[PDB]
Amino acid sequence: VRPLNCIVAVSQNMGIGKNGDLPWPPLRNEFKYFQRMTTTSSVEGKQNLVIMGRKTWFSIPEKNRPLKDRINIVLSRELKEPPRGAHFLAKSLDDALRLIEQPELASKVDMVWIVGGSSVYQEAMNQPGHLRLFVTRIMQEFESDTFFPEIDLGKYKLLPEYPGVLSEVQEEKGIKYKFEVYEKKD
Ligand SMILES: NC(=O)C1=CN([C@@H]2O[C@H](COP(=O)(O)OP(=O)(O)OC[C@H]3O[C@@H](n4cnc5c(N)ncnc54)[C@H](OP(=O)(O)O)[C@@H]3O)[C@@H](O)[C@H]2O)C=CC1
Ligand SMILES: COc1cc(Cc2cnc(N)nc2N)cc(C#CCCCC(=O)O)c1OC
Repeated sequence: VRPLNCIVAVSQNMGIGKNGDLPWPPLRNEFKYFQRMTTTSSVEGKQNLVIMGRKTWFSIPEKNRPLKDRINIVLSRELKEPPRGAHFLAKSLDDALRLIEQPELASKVDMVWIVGGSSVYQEAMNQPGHLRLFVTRIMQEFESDTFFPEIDLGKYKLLPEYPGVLSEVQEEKGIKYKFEVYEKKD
């Protein structure tokens, strides 16, 4: 509940999102991994929590909203009420982070996942604490309108291995990709 786990999928050119959706065609096997990692809590009775920007939320198909079996928090400085389906609405990441650490929530929340928005990824990476970056390396370039922040190898260490994560290269619809995990302890 204290460590922040960012999860993303980026192309070679750090591509992320395009015109409101993903820059590449639907990679259903990649969604499976995103789903398993953000959804699997390490304790029964507790649900993992996902935090995302207002655009990421509405970019997700309505039929897949909210992200089931996960507590959904949306960040927005303009909405006044949580969008239909969302569990909580926060006006800043700080407010979200403080909320999650409340006793009333620490009882039913396990892992915390950051799943959407370039700015959200940025601010999450720009703060003290224990940080982990779960990055899916899409080994191919795609025209993008949004990107992922650079990863400082002097600050983040590439973990040689992580429990539950396979390191072999994968492929779907002719597109190869692999899962990586970086860590910043502070
Ligand atoms: N390749 C991948 O893994 C992923 C790609 N994407 C994609 O990224 C693109 C969208 O990118 P991006 O524009 O960055 O999306 P975001 O979802 O981060 O949209 C930003 C909006 O969200 C809110 N927000 C973000 N940070 C904060 C904060 N600190 N406090 C308050 N509100 C905040 C604001 O809401 P408002 O304007 O309402 O105030 C702001 O305009 C799309 O194509 C999308 O699909 C998304 C997730 C994963
Ligand atoms: C709007 O673009 C998207 C971004 C995301 C976020 C996303 C994808 N991949 C990684 N590695 N990280 C993310 N945060 C997810 C989806 C979707 C879906 C389906 C199944 C979900 C479940 O968990 O139940 C998505 O839609 C396409």
